[PDB]
Amino acid sequence: GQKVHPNGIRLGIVKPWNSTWFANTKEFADNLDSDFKVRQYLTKELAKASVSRIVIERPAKSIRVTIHTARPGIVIGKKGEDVEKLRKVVADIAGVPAQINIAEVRKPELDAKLVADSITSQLERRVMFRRAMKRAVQNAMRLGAKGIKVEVSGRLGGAEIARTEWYREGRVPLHTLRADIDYNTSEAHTTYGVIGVKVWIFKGEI
Amino acid sequence: NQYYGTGRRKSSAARVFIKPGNGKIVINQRSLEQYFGRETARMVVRQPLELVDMVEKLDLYITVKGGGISGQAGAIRHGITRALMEYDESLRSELRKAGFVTRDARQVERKKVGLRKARRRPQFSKR
Amino acid sequence: RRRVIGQRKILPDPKFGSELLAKFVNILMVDGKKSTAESIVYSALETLAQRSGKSELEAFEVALENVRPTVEVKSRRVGGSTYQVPVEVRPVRRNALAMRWIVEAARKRGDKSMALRLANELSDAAENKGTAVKKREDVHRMAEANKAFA
Amino acid sequence: ETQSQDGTFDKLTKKEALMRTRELEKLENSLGGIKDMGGLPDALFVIDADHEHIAIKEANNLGIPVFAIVDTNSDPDGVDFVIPGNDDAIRAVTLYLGAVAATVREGRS
Amino acid sequence: AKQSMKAREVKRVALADKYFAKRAELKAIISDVNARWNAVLKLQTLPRDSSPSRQRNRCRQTGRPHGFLRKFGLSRIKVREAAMRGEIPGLKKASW
Amino acid sequence: RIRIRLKAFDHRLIDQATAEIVETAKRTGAQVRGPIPLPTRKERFTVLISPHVNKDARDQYEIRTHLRLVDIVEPTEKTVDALMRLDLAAGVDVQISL
RNA sequence: AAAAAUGUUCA
RNA sequence: CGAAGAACCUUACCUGGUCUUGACAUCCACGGAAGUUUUCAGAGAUGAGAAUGUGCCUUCGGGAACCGUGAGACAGGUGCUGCAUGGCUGUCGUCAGCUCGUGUUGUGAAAUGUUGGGUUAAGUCCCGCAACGAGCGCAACCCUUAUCCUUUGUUGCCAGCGGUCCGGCCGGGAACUCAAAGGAGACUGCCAGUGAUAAACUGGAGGAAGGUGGGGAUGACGUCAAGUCAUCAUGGCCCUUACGACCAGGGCUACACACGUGCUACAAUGGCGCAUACAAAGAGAAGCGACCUCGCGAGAGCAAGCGGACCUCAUAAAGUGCGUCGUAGUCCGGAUUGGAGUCUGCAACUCGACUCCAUGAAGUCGGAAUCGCUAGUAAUCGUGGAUCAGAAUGCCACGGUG
Repeated sequence: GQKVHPNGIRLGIVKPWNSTWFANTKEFADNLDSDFKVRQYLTKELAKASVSRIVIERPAKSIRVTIHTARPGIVIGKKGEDVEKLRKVVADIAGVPAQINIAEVRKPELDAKLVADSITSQLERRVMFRRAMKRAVQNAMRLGAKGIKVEVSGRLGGAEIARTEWYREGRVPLHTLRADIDYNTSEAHTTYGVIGVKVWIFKGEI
Repeated sequence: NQYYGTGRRKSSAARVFIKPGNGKIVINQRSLEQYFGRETARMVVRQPLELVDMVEKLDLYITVKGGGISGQAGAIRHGITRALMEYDESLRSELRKAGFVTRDARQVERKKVGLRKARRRPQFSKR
Repeated sequence: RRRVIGQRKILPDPKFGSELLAKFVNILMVDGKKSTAESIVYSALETLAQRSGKSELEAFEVALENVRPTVEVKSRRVGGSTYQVPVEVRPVRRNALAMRWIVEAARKRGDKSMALRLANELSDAAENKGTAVKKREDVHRMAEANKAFA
Repeated sequence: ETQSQDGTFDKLTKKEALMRTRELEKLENSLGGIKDMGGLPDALFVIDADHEHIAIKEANNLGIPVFAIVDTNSDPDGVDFVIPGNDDAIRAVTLYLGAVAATVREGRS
Repeated sequence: AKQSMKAREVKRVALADKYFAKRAELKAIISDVNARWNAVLKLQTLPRDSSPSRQRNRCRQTGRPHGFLRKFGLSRIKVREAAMRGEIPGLKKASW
Repeated sequence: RIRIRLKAFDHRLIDQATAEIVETAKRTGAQVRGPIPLPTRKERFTVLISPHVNKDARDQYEIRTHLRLVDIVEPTEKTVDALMRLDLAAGVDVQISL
């Protein structure tokens, strides 16, 4: 198809960037790379957690790190006992000063990476696909939504006669670029090949 | 100076200070045919001036910059009668309907990826 | 189509006061450019002026509005039978077409310069050396003698 | 009904303000009395079988009692009263009007 | 990928400015276009070692030369990937 | 005198949260300069959107990187305390002169 | 209301 | 076209040198600070050496980094399946379509809606109707450009003011153009007529701009087992002293043909010689490199300036006025080749670019046939950028004329 990156649209209206910090052509490359390294380890060790956004401010080229969680469990009952360890990795990779700031999403499971990673994990334990997605679609509407639309891949069982699981639900426009829509990507993995996971949730307006 | 005019037409914008004095066109210490070579251009911008007859009775300085050759003269033509809608507001109608405070919007359009020009695309054959 | 489509109006030649003269520079347009075109216009104009102290403008006008095009063949439905309909040309478009042709005719007369062409060429008014006489013998030959209808 | 009053049902362009005005004025043209209800009446006198024939089918599938009169070319059916008559006359139609108004809230008085 | 093809590429850059570049660049007048003196000349053609003219800039996540951008230090797709997701400040679609 | 170069991406940033240093500087210094523009040093790219062939589709990029620089000029050299140590801002090139 | 065929096997 | 640059190197291909828990990963044990400068032979990979350094902490054992060796579990594979696939992209198609829920009709498949009468650029809006409601799409909502207002004035500006090395060269003024943040505006909104009094349409005005204003960006539910395992990701399959790995040379720039996509001319509406006119937008500290000196020249030296509305790249070209040549394959055109040079690189023989001179072609505007383009479009004339050590008649972008 001919497609357009969905949250790639609403940059500057209400959607931020993840590398916002001024810089020059020499270090543009370098600092970009530098962030993403540390992100890889992060998400995997914070897959005991449902994570929600990550952004960098470089306030003095001494980083910031404003990782988001949706569980507050990261910082309660391992209050810094945890977080230190993460900051430690930060220091290890980034040879400039290393500091960490943790934010919270009170939304538990709905919108952005939260329905992303959630629905992936289910496929990867081979929870009933048909019924699985259906429960995750009533859920997000319980907690309220103006409509959510997941789309996953077909070719179940490795073969194809047409049985691709689709989902639209609710109302999910994309004409108005000021009625603001969430989107994340994530991918499941199966022992017959990768399945796409793409979540398009309609909460928002400016 | 006692009447000013903008007029920005074909990417050239031209200052106009219409001064008290006498018919003459002084533009960058010269004339038209002196700030440029042979011109068709010179006649065209005198067209509003004979339209009801002026420039025998006031003096003007013009400082056009950038854009075209015709584009410069575009700017001259535009700003003089954006300073002669304010010298006369009776010919307000007779300048907008005579298309001299009308901005030309036929401006050069940009190139695209996969196209040679603004609309041009490759030829195909096989013989 | 469903709209009559034209475009912006060109300006009349400003140092002889004549739209026809300006539309004939356009005909001669060389490099995409009116400039190097206007030279030769004016060069051959003078040639004509010398031989013709009176207007040398009525040797364009007569020649080309003697020639009155009328022929093509189309078809339309009428009463439930289509018929092969011959169609007349409207008197305005006759004009519009005709002015061009004579000046189109240059750059093939195998001269050195467009002086010697357009000069000797244009001067004639009904005894043309231009395409105007050469289309006469086809337009009226055809029409109403091998054309079954208006 | 109460939105009507407010200036935010007639805000911005005419391609909104009078679009909302039209879409409501022609949505209580004849359906103004049907929004006063929330449910289903006990009775439903129709005059037709030429444009209320959907009533004489569907609401006798719900079993809601239809009383009725002829169109003079069809006999209404599904029904449980029907009358010989016409759908036009002032000794027919206009005459029956006044048994609506004086027998219905006048049934237990 | 091709881990192996990459591995190579890396080490060229160490020697590039540690046993070449100011070791080699030591030519001065008498060995360039200013002047000539065959002594010095032929004994600084004698080492070749590593060279940055035998080094491509490379993508640091592919190491192909095709469709390279200095500007981000990465290839075609390894720009576009990031950029679509809205990670990078102020890059936007053309729309003027 | 002093050159103050504010060079940042967004207009929501070169114009917003940048007034906090114009403020504090009035008292310590003796003048302010308002936010003077500059011809904006900008980019635009093209990256081939396909992973293989199809040059009919390439993603065409733009990127204004705005320049209103402000550029407070001070013969007063007592400005510096409340100017620079006190106040802070990131996402914006902060540059000072004599 | 302006002539005109032909399509190896297999989802 | 993938490939915005194939000398070697890259680069997968080839020929050769060379190796097999490995070139690349983790973990365990052994030895040893890491390293430093150097010798010989080899094409190099390397192999075999000579001296030199004795770091970081210690709880003195121990570690921390790292180097060599040992050993496997393992590792490696741009290898094969794009009909095992994700992701991406193209495609019809920027087409106005596409449905759904509820009710109803029909035994059902399905239908309705979504059809009809008008209308819209549009399943656009109105009227009507066993259809009633809702969702995706279309345009809308995002951008940008056409005026004018607001502010802010340095590296930018020069009205009006004086000075002037006469040069915005100086102060000076922020008016102005410009800059660039925030606005004003357009809404068939008004005016007439037309139209089912309906929706709506056509003219009119005013304006910078009317009736989807002009230019972007947006590809529906989907189809093409479309392309892409070699961008990347990956299911299975396969190779395992190797389909693995490391190095040197050669190839990817043959050629006996055929075709695609380009560039350049054939000329006076031009060519050449002179002088001369006006642009816009980008580039940039191993960076751009003025200047001034030499070099006919390419360019080399010498060296300032700028972190670039400062300085450098930087010098627009058609155009213009004059000089000429006369329609000749020439004064057109420029291939081919000879000889001499510049530069990037260790180094340019295959297969790097530029200049000087000499040699001076084919081609005399192109058949049958065939293609694009509706306006600042076609046309034409330059210009800059990327890529890039170093390779544009290529790609990308910008304005002039038209």
